[PDB]
Amino acid sequence: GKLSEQLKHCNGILKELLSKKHAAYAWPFYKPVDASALGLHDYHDIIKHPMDLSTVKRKMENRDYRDAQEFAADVRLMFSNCYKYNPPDHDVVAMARKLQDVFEFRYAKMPD
Ligand SMILES: CNC(=O)CN(C[C@@H](C)c1ccccc1)C(=O)c1cc(C)c(=O)n(C)c1
Repeated sequence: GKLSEQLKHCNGILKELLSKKHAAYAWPFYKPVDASALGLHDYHDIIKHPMDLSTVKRKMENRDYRDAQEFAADVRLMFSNCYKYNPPDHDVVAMARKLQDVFEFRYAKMPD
């Protein structure tokens, strides 16, 4: 019940974050940052634990997450990495803030 039900809620949130509804600001978070491709040669010196929605999806599909807290920690790690690496006035930070608003408001509706 509880753990399964809470992970169903997490899976629902994940599907929404990946949905066309949010694509305009979610797209930078779909796949791992390709630091080399973008010439971001300091990315892996600054970000020690990269995270993205494809990694969260793989972990959910593999039943890696044992509870909602573990799932939420990865989603927030993804946003934190964005806030750590990028100047706060960058468009990717505006997109991060918007997708995190979607995440936090629906995560708060967790079944007890
Ligand atoms: C499929 N391609 C992409 O997703 C390209 N981007 C986003 C783009 C707006 C961007 C490029 C270069 C520097 C900053 C932002 C990224 O790979 C990306 C995504 C995040 C969260 C991030 O924090 N960075 C630094 C980079």
